Amino acid sequence: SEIVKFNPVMASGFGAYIDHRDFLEAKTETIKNLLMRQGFVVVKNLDIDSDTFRDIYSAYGTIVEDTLKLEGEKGKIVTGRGQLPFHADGGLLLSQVDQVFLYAAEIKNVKFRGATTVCDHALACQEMPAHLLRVLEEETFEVRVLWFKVPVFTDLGWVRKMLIYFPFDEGQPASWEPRIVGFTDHETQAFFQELGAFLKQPRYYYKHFWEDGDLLIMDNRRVIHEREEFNDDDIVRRLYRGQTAD
Amino acid sequence: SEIVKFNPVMASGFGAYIDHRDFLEAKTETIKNLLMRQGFVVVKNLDIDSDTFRDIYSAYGTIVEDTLKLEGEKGKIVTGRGQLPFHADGGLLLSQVDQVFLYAAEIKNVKFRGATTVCDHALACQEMPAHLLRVLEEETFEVRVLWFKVPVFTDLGWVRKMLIYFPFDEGQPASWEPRIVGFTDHETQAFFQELGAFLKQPRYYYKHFWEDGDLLIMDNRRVIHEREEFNDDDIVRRLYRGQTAD
Amino acid sequence: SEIVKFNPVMASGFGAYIDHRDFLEAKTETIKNLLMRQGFVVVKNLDIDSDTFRDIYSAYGTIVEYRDTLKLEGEKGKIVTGRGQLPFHADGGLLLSQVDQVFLYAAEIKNVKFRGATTVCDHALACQEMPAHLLRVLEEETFEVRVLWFKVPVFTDLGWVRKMLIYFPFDEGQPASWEPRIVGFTDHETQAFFQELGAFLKQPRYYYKHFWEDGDLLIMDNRRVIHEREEFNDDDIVRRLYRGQTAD
Amino acid sequence: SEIVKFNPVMASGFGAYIDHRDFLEAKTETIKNLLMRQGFVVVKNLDIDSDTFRDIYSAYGTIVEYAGVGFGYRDTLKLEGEKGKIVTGRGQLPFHADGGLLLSQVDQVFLYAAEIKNVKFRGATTVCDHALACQEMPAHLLRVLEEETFEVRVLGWFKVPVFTDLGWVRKMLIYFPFDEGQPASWEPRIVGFTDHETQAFFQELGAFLKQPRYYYKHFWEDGDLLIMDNRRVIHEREEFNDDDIVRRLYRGQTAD
Amino acid sequence: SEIVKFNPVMASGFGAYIDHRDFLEAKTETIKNLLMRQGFVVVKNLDIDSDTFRDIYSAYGTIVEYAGVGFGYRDTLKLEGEKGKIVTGRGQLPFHADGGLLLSQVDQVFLYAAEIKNVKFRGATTVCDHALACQEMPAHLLRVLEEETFEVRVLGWFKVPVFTDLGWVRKMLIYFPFDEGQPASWEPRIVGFTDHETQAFFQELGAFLKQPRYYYKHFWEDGDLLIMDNRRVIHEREEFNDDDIVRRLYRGQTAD
Amino acid sequence: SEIVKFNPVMASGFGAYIDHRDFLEAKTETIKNLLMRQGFVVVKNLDIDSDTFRDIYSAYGTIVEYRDTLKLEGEKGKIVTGRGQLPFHADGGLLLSQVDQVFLYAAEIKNVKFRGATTVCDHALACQEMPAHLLRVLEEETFEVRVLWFKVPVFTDLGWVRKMLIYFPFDEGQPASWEPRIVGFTDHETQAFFQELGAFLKQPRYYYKHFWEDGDLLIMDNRRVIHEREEFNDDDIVRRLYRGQTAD
Ligand SMILES: CC(=O)N1CCC[C@H]1C(=O)O
Ligand SMILES: CC(=O)N1CCC[C@H]1C(=O)O
Ligand SMILES: CC(=O)N1CCC[C@H]1C(=O)O
Ligand SMILES: CC(=O)N1CCC[C@H]1C(=O)O
Ligand SMILES: O=C(O)CCC(=O)C(=O)O
Ligand SMILES: O=C(O)CCC(=O)C(=O)O
Ligand SMILES: O=C(O)CCC(=O)C(=O)O
Ligand SMILES: O=C(O)CCC(=O)C(=O)O
Ligand SMILES: O=C(O)CCC(=O)C(=O)O
Ligand SMILES: O=C(O)CCC(=O)C(=O)O
Ligand SMILES: [Fe+3]
Ligand SMILES: [Fe+3]
Ligand SMILES: [Fe+3]
Ligand SMILES: [Fe+3]
Ligand SMILES: [Fe+3]
Ligand SMILES: [Fe+3]
Repeated sequence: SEIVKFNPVMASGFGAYIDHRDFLEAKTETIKNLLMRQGFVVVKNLDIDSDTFRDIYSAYGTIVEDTLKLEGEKGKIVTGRGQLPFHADGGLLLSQVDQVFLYAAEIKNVKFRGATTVCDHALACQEMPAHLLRVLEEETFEVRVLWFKVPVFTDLGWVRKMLIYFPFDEGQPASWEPRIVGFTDHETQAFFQELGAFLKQPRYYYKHFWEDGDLLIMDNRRVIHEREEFNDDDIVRRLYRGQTAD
Repeated sequence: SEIVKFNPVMASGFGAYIDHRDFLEAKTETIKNLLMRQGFVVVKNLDIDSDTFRDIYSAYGTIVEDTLKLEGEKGKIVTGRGQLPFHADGGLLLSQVDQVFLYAAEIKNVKFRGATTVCDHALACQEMPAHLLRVLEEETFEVRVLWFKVPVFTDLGWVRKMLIYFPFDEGQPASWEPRIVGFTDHETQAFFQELGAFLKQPRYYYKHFWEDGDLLIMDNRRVIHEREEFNDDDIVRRLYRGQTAD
Repeated sequence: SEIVKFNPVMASGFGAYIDHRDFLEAKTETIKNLLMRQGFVVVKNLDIDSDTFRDIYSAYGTIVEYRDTLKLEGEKGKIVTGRGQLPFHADGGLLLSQVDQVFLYAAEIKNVKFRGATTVCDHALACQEMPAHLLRVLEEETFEVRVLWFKVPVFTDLGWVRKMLIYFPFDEGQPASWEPRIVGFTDHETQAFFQELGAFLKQPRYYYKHFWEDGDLLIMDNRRVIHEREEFNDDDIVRRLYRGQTAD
Repeated sequence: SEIVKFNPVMASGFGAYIDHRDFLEAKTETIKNLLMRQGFVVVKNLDIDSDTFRDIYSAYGTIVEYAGVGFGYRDTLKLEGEKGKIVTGRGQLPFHADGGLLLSQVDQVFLYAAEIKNVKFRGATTVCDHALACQEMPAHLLRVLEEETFEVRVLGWFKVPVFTDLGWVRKMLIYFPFDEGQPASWEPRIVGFTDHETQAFFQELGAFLKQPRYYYKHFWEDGDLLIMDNRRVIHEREEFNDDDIVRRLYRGQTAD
Repeated sequence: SEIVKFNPVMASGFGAYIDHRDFLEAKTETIKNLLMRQGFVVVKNLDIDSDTFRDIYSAYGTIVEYAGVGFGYRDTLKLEGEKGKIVTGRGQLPFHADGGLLLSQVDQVFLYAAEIKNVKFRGATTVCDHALACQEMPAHLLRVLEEETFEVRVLGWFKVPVFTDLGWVRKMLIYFPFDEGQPASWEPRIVGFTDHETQAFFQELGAFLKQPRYYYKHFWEDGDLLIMDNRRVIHEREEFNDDDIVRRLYRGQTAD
Repeated sequence: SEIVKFNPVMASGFGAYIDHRDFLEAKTETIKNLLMRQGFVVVKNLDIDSDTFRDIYSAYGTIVEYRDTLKLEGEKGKIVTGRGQLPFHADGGLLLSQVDQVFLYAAEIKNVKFRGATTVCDHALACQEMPAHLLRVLEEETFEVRVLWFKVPVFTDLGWVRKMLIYFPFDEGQPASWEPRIVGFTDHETQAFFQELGAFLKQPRYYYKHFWEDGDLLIMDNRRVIHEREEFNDDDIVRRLYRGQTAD
């Protein structure tokens, strides 16, 4: 049972900053293990190509289809230039995703836009006002792709894996749209605005501003994530994405 | 994915008090799941016999040998009347134990002795002074039965499962004896006294005083536990113990 | 002196969730005592009519009238009994009537899941922790109210608590039953004070939102907390509450 | 409602240090009210005599006489460290609240320092925030306090109700065992607990109650006034068994 | 070493409220020392004139003159809400620290209230505990402050070093953008950041810095004295654009 | 003005773990600055001799002498250079010598894993949070020391910190190099004050224990922290430290 050296990202002890030499010396299982309790791994100054990226992520499990190039294409949604709001990977196409990997191939002209952000949902659900948690636990959430049930919590024991799909902000091209059964439009919009503000408080929320060579690894059962908008044509933001499951 | 109603035991949110009707209505997997994150389940006023006890615990996995009667026998250690200090189940006989169940068959003349106590090791290891954690992570711990290595941490991802065997207090009949390699007798005694006091602080530590019909369930990977002495001949303290693993 | 079993509502330990059987088996004095230090009591799954509701509340003291039980049913073209917001207040400072305990029971709730909340604020904890420039206004300045001008004292030292009597301004678009002013403050200043104080008191440490379901009973100790009703201006909503008020 | 200026004594916001001039200008009702939520009031540099002390304390309610009936004469108890005594003696008075129930209840306790010499780290009067302590204690300690019968005898056994629910607080009455070597006027027991259990309970509870979050130690100086709301706190006197110590306090008690 | 009595302003223990008599009896060095760790000193009910104000502040170091050189005459700046001006005007002064570097550095800033009328909730001078805020902020905000080049122009671009490490504190110099509608004497930019990014950064940082844990608002009354250790805090003036408001402060600056 | 990368040692954010390469690449002024607000710096995995150690420390100011580098090697029948406890203190108040920075380097450590620690106390945080009856003695009472009687002031207001000079009593059985007393206090009272204050300062919030390994460098800002050496009275122990002291 090996140990990797790390520093916490959040003040709560969640998250893991890992030095690139330490990351590469470490076995796949050590990082895979650490991700379950830390939710996310941040590695800076890693110099790899797309093939080496594939070799790193494919050791963590079976690949969920292989590498998605998120390069900010004008006219697209997921591989486009706008917001991708709070979600977990996999549950809209109904494939299990355990680990999500994001590598920065090229970042130019962007310093305070285009963040990938990460939320500690288990701590947030534990600390949130009773009225927010009640809706999440007892109500039926449905999603349509731009109507089917997406279960909010799936009890894996060690965590209640969260699957949720937030509404896109006004003015951002929407890839999905949520609804809550028995809730009106006014109510669902209010709920998400309020839950969203709770989840974005700095105790649970990490914003990653990308740089060349960054690697962001997320345990898809332990956190939910978001992309912030980067709708300025001068921005080059090319990320590579890999996805594994067991 | 079902939900059981519960209240936290500790101020930190750890532990689960579950009402006996709620416990019995709940599926085995719901309780098994909750134990992974809550460490322990406390149920009061349950009226079962030893056969029903067996039927409840055996649904959680394969039985580790079947039911041990801990009835306070004068002349014995584990089934005796004195202290059993901080330990996890299974690692001295080298059998995997995932869940430990304790049911109070009969408690008479005891109100502030004979506690089974439970420690939140993952929170404690996270918050403990660096000098205590360093010994636990880097040094070799050995145990002899009254010399072999017992690994302190076994990384399961969701938790670092702890296996440790504290020294018995002076005057208590010892079933095991620990040692730390490269540490003298003075050092090892000092280490355990200091770590023991850290672990027994109320943020991480729950003491259960037994009553007829209590059921204590422990996830053996998430917590370590102890029995406090009950060396008064007037005390009747009969517990039934079951152990499961997957 | 007996004990009811309860769970706290707030992370601070304020509030009391009480099981319906535990509530009904408890003596009146036991709940009435609990309310002084816990502020509010939430009971779910009760199935009582208006007479039984009256029997429960009237045992806590002398009935304060408006005419005992007020039916808040969301009647259109009305205020208190209307469909809009009732901003932060304590009961009984507009009429000169002492109100110690306020009782709210849900007789019928339909088509509403995230609107029409009755909310509750732990004002003693909030006043103890608020920035000094907000507290200073509350403690030393004169607050007046017009019923839609008279002095309403913010604090009344009862010892165990400084009872709060305050009447917040209604949001724009919500029909006002009252209107506050602070003497020596301009209209800009009063609006800014209340907006900032409102946001402070709405922080989750001090603030509980109760979304109503059939059979819920909310009891508030009126000296210990202040409260608010959020708007429910959708015509599909049925929200019928029974209201009782007591004092000694 | 009138307001007095004060600073909190505890980090939790409990307690009230009040400047002497602010205390003297204050109405009796202002301090009496504050005491309910702050538990205790500490005033330094008050130069009063026993008559003036009496006029200050007697305004707060009916005088509870110290203890074939009473006529209002036994008002001010002089705790002057008299050898051969307990309450007015020189040893420890462990955790308790004053008075009893019904007519012998005490709401406010007043302690003024007439003369203190040769003592800098013994003889403290200490004060415990019991309501916050009971809210935060491990449940195994709280359960004993809430569900068991505590009995006391004078140095035959009588029940002392731990909690009396006044609503605003659960008024506490408890009598901790005197430490070994200290002369005892009382002895506690818990029904159904053995001597070992009771000794262990009180030791652990004591340690919990003495944590700085809930506990204030008052080291006496001439002119100090310590007022306690007896329903809100419990208190203790630490030992002063050194013959060179002069420690004379005046004690006053009131109730409504 | 001499000690002054004070109460903390913030819940974190930062800030110092000092009674006027205690301040007046205090040696200059006692307050100057306290200011380094408490950031700011608040004194109420001081009835002094501008000459006496000058004698108080000039004892703390060398007078920094307000701003073809200086001869010690431009000492006390009268901020009297003069229309058509910015610093001595009636609008917002957003987050900044006084002075600059080297010879134009300021260690202590003094603000005394000569006359305040018709204002109860506008025109505050506000104060931010930047060292605690920088220690607790999300790392994405701290990284910008630590690694990017901040430039400012007067209303051509010049670099303002965010942190100057004095050891005991990282002395902060920053100039936040004036809010829309408020007359600006300065404009910031961040090198390599766009206008959108810079606007978004300052908005988020501003909100973080204005949280009550780090932020104190001072609403002025006649006789108030606000002293700031300029290396330890940053400050702001909120707008007072109402013609009925009289708000006249005297400003003094010193350095070692 | 440059930046060294560091991690805090304490949960409060006090202390600085600095990687050996980062330490050696940093300017002296950068570490010296960091020490004022962080109290202490811990560097592991250095491999330097005594001359290099001297070069590193002497750049921080004027060398304070005892004779520059003190070899603390555990010589028997000695005190400071001995094998026993050195209780809580700051350097340089027994001789009248200003000491700003103290440097400790591990040249050789054998057979010791849980003894002989150099411990460090965050006294400014501790004094800000201590019970008022402990602080009162420290602030208003006269403390005297006998070197094995003269006044040593507890606090010296430097502005940024109140520098602490205090000399705790040695535990029974440990050879005393000094002896404290408080004027106006009896022997019972002084012993009780220190035992209770010692336990307060040893709480994990304020207290770090450094167990020594070959190549460790511990630097302390002597105005900002106080320190202690715990006993190492086992004859099998090799514990050889180099010690440097600077001031301005
Ligand atoms: C890969 C993945 O699972 N994605 C892409 C973004 C949203 C989410 C989805 O299911 O659409
Ligand atoms: C069942 C079990 O695993 N036990 C019994 C007590 C100690 C531990 C052991 O391995 O000895
Ligand atoms: C005044 C009072 O009630 N006293 C005196 C000391 C303890 C307590 C008692 O013995 O009852
Ligand atoms: C005194 C001082 O340095 N001032 C005046 C206002 C802002 C700042 C400046 O403009 O530099
Ligand atoms: O581009 C990003 O920052 C994240 C995209 C993402 O979340 C996804 O592809 O699932
Ligand atoms: O008897 C008890 O309280 C616990 C015994 C125990 O821990 C065991 O048998 O493993
Ligand atoms: O929520 C409600 O409708 C009750 C609000 C209220 O305060 C009242 O009617 O006086
Ligand atoms: O002497 C004291 O310190 C207080 C004595 C006391 O508590 C009492 O008489 O009840
Ligand atoms: O007028 C104020 O409130 C302070 C003005 C100020 O900060 C300045 O002149 O630097
Ligand atoms: O830990 C050590 O040996 C150094 C202790 C010390 O303070 C000294 O030698 O002055
Ligand atoms: Fe995604
Ligand atoms: Fe066991
Ligand atoms: Fe109301
Ligand atoms: Fe007493
Ligand atoms: Fe300024
Ligand atoms: Fe030393």
